Amino acid sequence: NPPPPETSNPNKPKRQTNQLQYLLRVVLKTLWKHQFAWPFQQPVDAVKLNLPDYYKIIKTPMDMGTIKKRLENNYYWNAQECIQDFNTMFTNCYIYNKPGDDIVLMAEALEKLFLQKINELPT
Ligand SMILES: Cc1ccc(-n2c(C)nnc2-c2ccc3c(c2)N(C2CC2)[C@H](C)C(=O)N3C)cc1
Repeated sequence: NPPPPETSNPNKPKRQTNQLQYLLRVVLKTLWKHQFAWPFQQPVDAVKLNLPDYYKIIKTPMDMGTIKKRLENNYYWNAQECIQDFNTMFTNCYIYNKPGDDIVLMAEALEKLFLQKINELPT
């Protein structure tokens, strides 16, 4: 297991926009409670999974636990950076696995909900 993505960076400019507040309070916390959220609530544990291949394939890992900590630390400058982290998490899953795999069906259900929730954001 490599070190998880950084969730604090002080040479980084921080913002709390209305959109970022919404991404934490509404978007992430709704996804967090989805029945299929749990594989995505923390980094892939390759050691537990006995998947020495995973981090040899996925070079920019991302998960909702990391995103949640970033949002709580005001890590992001704008909502687009946070949405990009969500999109990296989903894309990683689609890259490493194959269409129709169980974990892909879970990611697809979360992404459907994610896209529903971010279709309209605060002003
Ligand atoms: C369907 C399913 C769902 C979760 C697990 N699992 C258990 C247990 N403990 N940790 C997990 C778990 C958590 C996240 C992922 C995966 C398994 N898969 C595996 C499965 C390919 C790959 C590595 C992937 O891209 N992601 C996002 C194992 C199977």
